[PDB]
Parts: sequence; C-alpha cells; structure tokens
Amino acid sequence: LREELQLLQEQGSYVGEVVRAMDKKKVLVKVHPEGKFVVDVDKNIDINDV
Amino acid sequence: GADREVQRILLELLNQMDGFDQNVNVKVIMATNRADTLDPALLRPGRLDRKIEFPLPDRRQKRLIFSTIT
Amino acid sequence: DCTFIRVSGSELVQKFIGEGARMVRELFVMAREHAPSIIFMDEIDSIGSS
Amino acid sequence: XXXXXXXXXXXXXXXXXXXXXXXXKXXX
Amino acid sequence: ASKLPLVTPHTQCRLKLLKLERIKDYLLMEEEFIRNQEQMKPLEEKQEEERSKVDDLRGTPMSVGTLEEIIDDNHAIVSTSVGSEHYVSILSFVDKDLLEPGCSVLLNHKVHAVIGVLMDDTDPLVTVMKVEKAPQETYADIGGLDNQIQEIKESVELPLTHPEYYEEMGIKPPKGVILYGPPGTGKTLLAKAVANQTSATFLRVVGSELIQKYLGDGPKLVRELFRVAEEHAPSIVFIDEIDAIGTKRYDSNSGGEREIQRTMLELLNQLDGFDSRGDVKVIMATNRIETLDPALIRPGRIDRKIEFPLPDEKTKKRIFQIHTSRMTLADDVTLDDLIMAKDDLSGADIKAICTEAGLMALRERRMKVTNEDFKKSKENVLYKKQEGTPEGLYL
Ligand SMILES: Nc1ncnc2c1ncn2[C@@H]1O[C@H](COP(=O)(O)OP(=O)(O)O)[C@@H](O)[C@H]1O
Repeated sequence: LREELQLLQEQGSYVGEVVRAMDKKKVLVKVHPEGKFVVDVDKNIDINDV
Repeated sequence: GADREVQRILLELLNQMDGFDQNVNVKVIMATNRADTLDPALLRPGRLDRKIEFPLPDRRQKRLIFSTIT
Repeated sequence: DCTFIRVSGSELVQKFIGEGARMVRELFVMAREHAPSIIFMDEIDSIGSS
Repeated sequence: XXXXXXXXXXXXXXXXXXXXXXXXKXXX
Repeated sequence: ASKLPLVTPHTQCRLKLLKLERIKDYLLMEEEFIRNQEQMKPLEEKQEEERSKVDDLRGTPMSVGTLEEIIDDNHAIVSTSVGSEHYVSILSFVDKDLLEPGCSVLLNHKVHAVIGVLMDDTDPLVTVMKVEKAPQETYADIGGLDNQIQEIKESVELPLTHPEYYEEMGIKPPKGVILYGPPGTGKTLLAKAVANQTSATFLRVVGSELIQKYLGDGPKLVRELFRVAEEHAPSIVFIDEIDAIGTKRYDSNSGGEREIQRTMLELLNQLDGFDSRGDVKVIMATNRIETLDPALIRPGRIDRKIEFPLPDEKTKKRIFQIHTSRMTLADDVTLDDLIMAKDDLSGADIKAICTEAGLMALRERRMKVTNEDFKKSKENVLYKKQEGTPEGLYL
C-alpha cells in the first residue's frame, strides 16, 4: 500500500482488436475509434496465440 | 450515412427491452397515432403485449364529454 | 427422430458485420456434430436481401 | 422506378489530450 | 521480368532461334558470373543489415492512411483516418508501381512519410457475378449439334487457345456472338459448356437483374462490369436474356422505360465506342431475335448470328439416353415409342420427362422403371405445355 502511490501515477494502456496478423511478428489492430495500426508483439506472447 | 445509426438504436432498444429480469417493476408506455408503419419486432410476445386503441366516441360517450366540459 | 435446430436470426444478426462471415460456419459445424439434424428457417433473409 | 434521393451527414466526434506540464505565463 | 520485348518473327524463322539463344547466353553468363560470388566471397551482406537499417529507419508503430492524389515523384497527398490530410514524401522502399489512388498506405509519426503499402483484398463483385469454377458437364452432355459447336469454337476457343492463324494474315477475330432460337433449346447449356472447358475467366449475367428501382444504377452496373472484366484477366462476358431489357425504342415514352433506354445506350457505348477493349469476349443469348434494336445488331458489335433449330428423331435418341444414363431401366421400355411419334418438343421437355418418371416411380414406392412411367410422364408434359395454350382450332 505504501509503494502503491507511485504506481498509479503511471500511464495506462490502450485496448484494440486484432484483425489478422502478418509476417515478421506483427499484427493489424484497429483500436477503438481510430484507424488500423501495424504494431509489435511482446516477448511473452506468441504469434500462434493471436 | 444515417439509417445505420437509426436502426442500431432500434436494435439497442430491442436488446434492452428483452432482458430486464421478469422481476424488476419497470412499465413502458408508448403511443402514436399510426399503428401501421411499425416493425413487428416490437409486436412480439415478451416486449409489447397489450394493444389498446382509442377510437372515436359514440352517443353515450358524447354525452359524457359534453357533461364534463360544460 | 432428428435433432431439431430452430434459427430465428432475424435482423439482430444481420447488422453484425464482423461476425457475419462466421455465423453460418460454426452453425453447420453444429449440425454435423450433434446428430442427424434438421435446420429450420423463415422469412428472415428475404426481409434482409434478395 | 426512376426516383432520386438526397442525403445527410453524420459528423464524427473529436477529443484532445496533453501531458499538461506547460505553464502559460512568460509575460512579466 | 520484361527481359526482351521482341517477338516479331513469330514463326520457325532462324531469327528467333538466334535471338533466344543470345538470351540463353546472356542469362547463363550472368548466372555463372554470380555463381562465382557465393564461391569465393560468399558473404551475407544484407540479410538483416538491409533490414535493421530500415526497420530502425521507420517507426515501430505503423499507421494506415489512404491515397488521394499523386504528385510528381516523391511527395503525394494522403488522408488520415479522420480526414486530416498530409503532403508527405514517399520513400524508395515501397513499390511505386502498384501505387494507384484509393489504396491504403503505411505512414510515420513525426514527418508522417509514406513508408509502405498494405496489400488489397478481393473485391466482392467478382464473387457475386463470376461462375468461379468449372460448374457442370462437358460436351458429353450436349445432343448432336456439331455445327453450332463448330462456330462458337472457332470464334472463341481456337482464337484463345491457339492464336497463330489470325496473326499470319493480320485479321482480327470477330467480336460478338448472338445465341437465339426457341426456348428450351440449350442456350444456357452451350454457355456453361464453354465455361466448363476454358482457359480464361467467365462472367455470367442475368439481364433481367439490370433494372434498379433507383436510377443511374442501370448504367452504373454496366460501366463497372466491363471495368472489372478488363482489369482482371482474359475474360469472356456472357449476358443471358437481353431480349426483354434492350429491345427497341418502341413508343419513346418516359417514366422508367426512358431509363431502360439510357441503360442500353450506355451498354452500347460500353460495348464498343472508344479504345477497343481488348481480350474481351462478348456472348449474348436471346429467345426472340426480331424485336431487337438494329444498332446492336450491326457489325462492329456483333458479327456472328447462330440459329438453334429443333431436331426431330436423331439427336433426341442421345438426349433421351443422356438424361436416362444415370438411372435404372427395366426392359419393358422403348424410347422409340416417343421419339418416333412427336417431332417438336424441346430438350427441356425431355429433361422434364426423364425427371417425372423418377418422380412417378418413387411416389408409388415401386421398383425401377415401368413403361407406364414414361406413358404418364409424357401425358403430363403435354398438359405442362397445353394448359398454358390459348389455341383453339386453326387460330
Ligand atoms: N441437346 C441437348 N442435350 C442435353 N440436354 C438438353 C439439350 N437441349 C436441351 N437440353 C435440356 O434443356 C435445358 C436447356 O436449357 P436452355 O435451352 O438454355 O434454356 P433457355 O434457352 O430457356 O435459357 C437444359 O436444362 C438441358 O438439360
């Protein structure tokens, strides 16, 4: 609880929907309002899980 | 560009028309003059069941309306 | 003595764009999975499209 | 059968945000 | 890729034997030069070094825009997802050749420069109108035409399959073919049979479905039809049933019929007015031929007109055989009981008989085939014709 005050003075995270992935560890995501983005995946996740 | 936005409200209307709980006391009353140019998805068992018309008066009801106003 | 399947599917599914390309797919998976089955339909496409 | 139509507009919404660590004086 | 554009002998002349073996020499030697690169300095210079220079050059989040216009060579105008438009320069990393307006791109953050292109999807209009695969039976289905088969083959197939004779005399093939005759003859069959055995794309269009309750959409569907047919492939455009949609200017009225006049007027120009469309095969099918607009009938648009008669006792013996080729046949039946007798009934009537005998047998839950199946089926198909006939006695 004492540590907690700094951790919520920290930026949030977006949520989007994967249309479909393509080669070289990238996907294609419309977020909520805006266009579609070709972005990077994490190192903890896999391409096959998408 | 428009009737998409119009009909998706009707879908939003019908979705939250169906699933209250059949226990929460919410009464919904709607009224028009023209009961003809309607979607029969409103005219389903579960959403809108009671259908009440307000017709023109007759000789007895003309006497009753004349009595109250005068 | 066949597995009856009633599909109402009137217009609330006609609006659904992103899953509109799969609602027939897994439904026909469901027909060939459960039993000798019989799928029933109605006016719903003719009100939607001709 | 041979009938024209007009149209309409559905304008999108707009929103903006910043880091908000900028002071607006510089005067005086 | 576009290695040498010359084809001009176009025969067994010794010139092509010399030129193509020069091309054999310049390609072997280019290979044998470059084979001695991975032999003596077999270095991997640009596996990731080309990539990591550029993946670090572009941003890690990519954003999809939309082309609007293209200006001189590097800077073009784009559109963001909301409508904010940016006059940004493209790089020499994207294929400039598949960069036409109305396409998605990839952008940057700071300078918003065009970095890459996203590939397109398949248009729905091909999936609507194109008979996608080889649909149905081949020339084992048809009953003895052998002259009508010969005309459509040398008008479409032999021009397409073996083009060598037209370019000897320099004479272009004829363009348009009309299929006409009494209904129930096999006009839809002959289109689908050529659609079965083909090498180019085939397009089927029902002509009655070209009348919209809006307006302007008549010519709009036409001008997109040949646009798709030209841009896609070598193409064969078949439009069934043009007789009740494009007949003539019969009264020059208004209110819909004037719109139908405008749709055929666009189709007439979209068929042939300007900049000859090239590798576009047009095949049209009618029942009636007389009440057609002669501006379509003139050459330059349609050059082949093929009558479809009705054989009497000769090709029917296979049409009765082919429609009974996949079914049972008990020994009590003779097809000559019906072939020899009446001489006018259509091949569609023969199919109507050969299905009804299968209907009459299994309705009564019986075994294979009786003669009285073919008796009652022929009697029924008479009333299938006659009950819609107002004819009295000699008119
Ligand atoms: N020569 C034939 N061989 C086999 N079947 C035939 C023949 N002629 C007609 N038919 C039958 O009749 C039908 C003919 O279709 P078609 O005459 O093209 O209809 P329409 O002319 O009204 O478009 C086909 O379904 C086919 O089964």
